[PDB]
Amino acid sequence: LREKAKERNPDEYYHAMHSRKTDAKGLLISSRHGSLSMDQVKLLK
Amino acid sequence: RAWDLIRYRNFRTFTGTERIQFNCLAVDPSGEVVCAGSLDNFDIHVWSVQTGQLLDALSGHEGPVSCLSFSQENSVLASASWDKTIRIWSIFGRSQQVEPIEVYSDVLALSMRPDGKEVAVSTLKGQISIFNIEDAKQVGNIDCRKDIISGRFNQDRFTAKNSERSKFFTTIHYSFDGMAIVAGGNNNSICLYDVPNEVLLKRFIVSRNMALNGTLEFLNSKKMTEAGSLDLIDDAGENSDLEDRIDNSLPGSQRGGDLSTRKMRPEVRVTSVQFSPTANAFAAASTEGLLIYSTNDTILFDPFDLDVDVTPHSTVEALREKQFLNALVMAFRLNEEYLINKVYEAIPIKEIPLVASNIPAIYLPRILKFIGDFAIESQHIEFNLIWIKALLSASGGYINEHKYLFSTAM
Amino acid sequence: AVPSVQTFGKKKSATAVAHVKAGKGLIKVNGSPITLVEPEILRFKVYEPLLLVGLDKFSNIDIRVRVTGGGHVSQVYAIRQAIAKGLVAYHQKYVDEQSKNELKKAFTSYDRTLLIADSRRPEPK
Amino acid sequence: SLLPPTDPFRRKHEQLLLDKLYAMGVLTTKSKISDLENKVTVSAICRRRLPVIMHRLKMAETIQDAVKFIEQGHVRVGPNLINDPAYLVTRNMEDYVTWVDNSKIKKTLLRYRNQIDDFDF
Amino acid sequence: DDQVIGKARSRTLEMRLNRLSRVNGHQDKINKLEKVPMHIRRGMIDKHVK
Amino acid sequence: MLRRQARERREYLYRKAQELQDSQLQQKRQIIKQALAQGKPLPKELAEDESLQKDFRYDQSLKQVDDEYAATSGIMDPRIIVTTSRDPSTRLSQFAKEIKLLFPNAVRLNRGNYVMPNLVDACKKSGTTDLVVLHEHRGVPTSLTISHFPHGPTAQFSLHNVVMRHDIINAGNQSEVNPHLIFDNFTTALGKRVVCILKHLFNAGPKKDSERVITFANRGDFISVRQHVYVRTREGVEIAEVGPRFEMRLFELRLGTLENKDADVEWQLRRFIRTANKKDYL
Amino acid sequence: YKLDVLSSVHFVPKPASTSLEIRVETPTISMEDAQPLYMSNASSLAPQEIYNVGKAEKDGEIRLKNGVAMSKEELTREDKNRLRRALKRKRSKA
RNA sequence: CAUUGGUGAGCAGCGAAGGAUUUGGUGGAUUACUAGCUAAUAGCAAUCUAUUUCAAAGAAUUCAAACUUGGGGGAAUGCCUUGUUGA
RNA sequence: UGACGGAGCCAGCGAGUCUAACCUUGGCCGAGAGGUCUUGGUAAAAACUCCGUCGUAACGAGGAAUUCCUAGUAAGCGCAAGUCAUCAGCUUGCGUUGAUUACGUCCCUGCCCUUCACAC
Ligand SMILES: [Mg+2]
Ligand SMILES: [Mg+2]
Ligand SMILES: [Mg+2]
Repeated sequence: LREKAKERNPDEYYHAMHSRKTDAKGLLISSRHGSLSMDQVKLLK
Repeated sequence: RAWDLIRYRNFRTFTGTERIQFNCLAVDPSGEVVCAGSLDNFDIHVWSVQTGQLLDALSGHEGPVSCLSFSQENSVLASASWDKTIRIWSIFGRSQQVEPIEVYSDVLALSMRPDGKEVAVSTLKGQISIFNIEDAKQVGNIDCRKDIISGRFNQDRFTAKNSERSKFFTTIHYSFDGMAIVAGGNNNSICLYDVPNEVLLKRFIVSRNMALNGTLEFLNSKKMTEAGSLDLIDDAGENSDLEDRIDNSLPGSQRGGDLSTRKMRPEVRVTSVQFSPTANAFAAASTEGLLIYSTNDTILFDPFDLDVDVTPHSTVEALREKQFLNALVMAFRLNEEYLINKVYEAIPIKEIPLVASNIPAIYLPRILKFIGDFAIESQHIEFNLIWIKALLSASGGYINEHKYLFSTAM
Repeated sequence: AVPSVQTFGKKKSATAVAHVKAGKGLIKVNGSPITLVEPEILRFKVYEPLLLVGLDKFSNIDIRVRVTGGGHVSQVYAIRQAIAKGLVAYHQKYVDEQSKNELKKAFTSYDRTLLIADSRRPEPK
Repeated sequence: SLLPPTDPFRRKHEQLLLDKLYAMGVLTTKSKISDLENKVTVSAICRRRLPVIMHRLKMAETIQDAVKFIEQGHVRVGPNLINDPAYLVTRNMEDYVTWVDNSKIKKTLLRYRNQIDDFDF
Repeated sequence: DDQVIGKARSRTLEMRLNRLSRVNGHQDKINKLEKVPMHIRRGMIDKHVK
Repeated sequence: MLRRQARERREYLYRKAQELQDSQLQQKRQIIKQALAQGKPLPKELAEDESLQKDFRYDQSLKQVDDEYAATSGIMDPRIIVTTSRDPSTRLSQFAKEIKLLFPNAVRLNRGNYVMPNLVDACKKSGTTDLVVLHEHRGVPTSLTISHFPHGPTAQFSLHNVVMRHDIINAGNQSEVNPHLIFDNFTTALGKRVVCILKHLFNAGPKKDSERVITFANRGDFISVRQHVYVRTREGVEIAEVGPRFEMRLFELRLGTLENKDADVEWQLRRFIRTANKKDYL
Repeated sequence: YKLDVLSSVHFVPKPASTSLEIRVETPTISMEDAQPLYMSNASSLAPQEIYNVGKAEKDGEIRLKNGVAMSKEELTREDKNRLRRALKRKRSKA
């Protein structure tokens, strides 16, 4: 893992970067299950 | 390679031990040390002119060295790289010192003040930043991205406005007075800026030839079709002669080969620019050739310190009354070449020493400029030499105090 | 979307992230007003940008600075660098470039470290 | 090869050709002279084209994607923007392949890691 | 060996290597006739025999 | 730089792995060359390998110092920095100066708060060739590590029986000529590797009448390091110790700079294996 | 040539070598291009090249690079020894 | 407590017979404006072609002609060259 | 250029189911082995900023000589780890605060080197 970190290319681009997000600390955030619109909420309520 | 012009001999040749390609060069004012840089070494090689030995290799840059220049007075060396930094080397002296200065982006060109007190650098951001060498602090900045005119290529799939191909100046040079910078790059513009006030004095369009690829910002939509641009279609097969039909183009070549090799239209670009040491002119090397812009014609009316009393008629009245000094001064205030010439030739030889000693200091640079331009092609060798002798003897000390104001005239 | 810009200031281990947006003149550091920055003796240091360009420019923006790492002094320098860079970047993106040039000129004339990082990288001799 | 094996001329030129081709990147190794026949191929030259080197440097997910980004003016080599997808990059010049400063792709790279500094852009 | 150049060198080296290989290499593997169509090879053999 | 250095290491590492694969091929070509010269039959594997025989025509015209040092061996004089551990004692500072005088092209640098990655990066920028870092225990030098730039190797030693020149009264000043070198009793491949590392710290081409000699004498893996000044007499040679005395024992050798703790180890000392005492590796 | 153009002239320079050139004395004007002008009028060989004061033709004579010539007869003995010693040092360097 | 996360419910403010977003088609520019056709010193433009044919001129032993081929090895039968046999 | 107390607040290294005292007084159970409880003694971020109080035998900052040292350097402060040699009477890392003075000279002391144009 350390070698992978050292050899990382700063200019590597993947289309999935738009969907994936990173925390303030710098770590990847992963959704536990993978928001509700009001019309959906009204039915559920 | 060092060339001796009097006998046209390559009297010496320098080469690195690792056989590096050299892209920039700088020569000491004393002509005793030569430094060169490369785009694949990151070091600055130094040679001794008399011996040809490699004195030393300067290290410290973390990127390729893009340019070099020696200070004409202080004899320091200023180098810039794509390392986003500038380093001032004090190679001469018992102790070697290096002073790095950080810059916001990659440095593409560098110009040294004739005084040797400041250095200007053109960055990849389209900025010209001036630094004080002794204090190593920025003293000015000129924004140039907006001024640069860049054209859309026929092969480009993106607009010229969004194009980031060349919005920077790859070459810059000071005026010898030290108040102007002329800049050029891989673009259709040559921009002339004023340093102390950081404004664009003028912009020059390098070319208006639609044969060159980068001339136009907007391309005619009629050329575009469902296939693509009509220009990109190769019509070589239509040519009648075989030699024209033959295609010797290599697939990926960009530069350094014959035009037949490239397969793409020539691109309008300025490789270098410089000011004339002896005249108010500058020369720009470009694809079509070496364009020379000069102020020789001087049709403009640019008076200095006129009054109502000053008139071309009044000057002639002064000559007829034998008031030579007043006639000459009033001619300069009008700043008319023909009137200056008329008064200049009408002053008798006996009165030259009296007039020369009494010319105001403000007009002294103007007379010296006129004599130099006039004398080079005039037939009055002796008359001009008498004037120069009178002026130098009368105001020799003043010219010494202000060398850079009088540099081009001298 | 609300126009916003992000910038970083750095000094030794101290790193400050400044977020500058359209607003009503709300400057905060680590969730508290800038006036509470410590140590008090160096407080005017972090005031230096605000005073050099004048508080009028900040009346139309909100700045939020989050600082981590380093000590007190390096944190102060990170804050001031981040604030200056954020103001310049915001005026670049969402205001005329003339004001950008004036801001850069003022900051560079006073102290270039406000914009460019002061990095004392070792130099062997 | 048809020159005598101990010829100084033969050894000099063969090493020079091996030296040059390795520098271009066409040849992976300089050890074996037989490589000039067996391992000199069009694929070796094509493998040094800009789109392929972007793919190996992971600047693009596919060679087709790399070609599109070049055609769209996102890629520079050194300080020069290159929109020609046939540019051959030597081993030395592979260090300077990178995105253009104002590229939208660069913003996504820095925005994803929350390391975007708008002063630079 | 140092003087000989050209096709003579290439044909000389191949003959030597074949001679050494014949001792230990299997007859089928060491020598293989180059693939040629029948109508050509039978024509080549016929003319050579003549 | 950083991109250039990284790629150069990968190409260097890739070249090695291919060379190990090519070693069998090289031996096969040697068998063919011997058979052609002697005329003996080829082995069965070589006899049926048509590809190798065809390749042999091109590979017939094919023909030392270690690969890291080969490029600059005898061309560029070394540039050396001698440093210490953080907050060094006075004795270690004195000893670091003595090591600086030992090597003609050494410069002593103060390590106050310098970080190891920063130190190696700074030295690599300036073109430094080797870095020497010294450790101590209560003012007694204990270890000495030599890191060769830009990509190693890093050799670590442990110093015993150190006798500094500061302990000598009225010793005087050293001579700083380029010295002659003596490497005695280095036989194994590791011994040759150590000799190559130590030899390149010195300038190439000492004067024949140079009056300073530095000797590294191997005695049971304990390399005795001595410095002497000699005068050629009419019936022999007379020498005199200049110091310092110390014995250095190698205990690690990695293929990388001293910063990289993850560098692949070329050789290490196995002290707890049951047959440790019996064999001397150097 | 083809490979250099293919690589956009980012090749690695060839190893350096030394070769000899013959320069023939001629007026400097000839070396220039053909136009109604000339830039320099000197000769293509410098005065040193045309004549270098070298070893004496006569054995009894001693001649130096500075142009001073001394016959062995006129030299005093102390000067002969001095010149002989100077000869030894020059030879030793070479 | 913070969202510079989504989806909604509403104000202040702006605010002249409504406002906002997206999109198909055509026209004019994107190089500096001397008119259409033909068998063209003039006809035609509603064409003639029921004078449109004759005369004159016009044919390099260049009688040469792949400057156009991915590399290595051959080429039975082809093709090129050279000689040769019998008419 | 103090001590005591309170308050505010700023790091970077570091993560093996692995991390860790000693000696006694006695209850109970148990064939024993031992198990559990009880009992006394011994050993074992800081700087920084703000506020309040007091108050200025040996030794009181270390002689002669001698050594080292040029920028994130000297010096101060603390926190981690103990990585096959060395180290715990300690060693190595990590961050924090951060200067004065020189950056010239061969005068003294040592070491060293020398005796293809144009112009000299
Ligand atoms: Mg210290
Ligand atoms: Mg400590
Ligand atoms: Mg210590």
